[PDB]
Amino acid sequence: AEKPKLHYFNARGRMESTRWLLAAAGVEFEEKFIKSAEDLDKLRNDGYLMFQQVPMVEIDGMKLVQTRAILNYIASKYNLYGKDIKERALIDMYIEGIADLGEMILLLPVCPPEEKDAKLALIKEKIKNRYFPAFEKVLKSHGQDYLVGNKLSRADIHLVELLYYVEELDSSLISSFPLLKALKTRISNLPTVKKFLQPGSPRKPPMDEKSLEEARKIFRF
Repeated sequence: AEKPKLHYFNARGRMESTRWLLAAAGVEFEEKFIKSAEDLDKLRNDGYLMFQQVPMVEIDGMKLVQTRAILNYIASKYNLYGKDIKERALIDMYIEGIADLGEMILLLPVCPPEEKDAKLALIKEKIKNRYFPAFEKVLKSHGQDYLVGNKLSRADIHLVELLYYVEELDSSLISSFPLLKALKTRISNLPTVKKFLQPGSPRKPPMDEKSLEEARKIFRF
């Protein structure tokens, strides 16, 4: 069948959570990297970006845009979205909290230099007092290896991905959350995830200053 094709910059950005989910699901995919404003213009002018933005993923005959639409489809297609409407409600609640926190961290590099320190301190405060306690509480409530249904779901993948980003920010933030640490280890040892974390996979590195200032001028943000 058609192999999914991921259109995005050669960077983490708003495509990385899709790379994680597909890799975790054991699904082969291809990437088509946007290297210039001309590359992006061609996708727009040819009509393949509904809202003139990437990410865009070609899958099952669709040219899907909007990260949440892409992830929702992939999760359902590969049975990572729970078994019933109520499990999806828990999954959605969990992963939307993850996306809120992930959004903050995703946009810190583009923070005005004078608002940087305050923004970072707020992110760390919410991690220690709001989000990490919330997910530790879920894991402690049922004591099982997975967030929902005693079965791997997108929620485990999205959360562990975020845990790696929180580690990059500050290794100490997770220190008082032993169940989150255990989740990170177990999920990282799943064969598909273990391979994705090893070198040479589609997993992308953190944005460096040299690469940011480059695409910053090339793509007008």
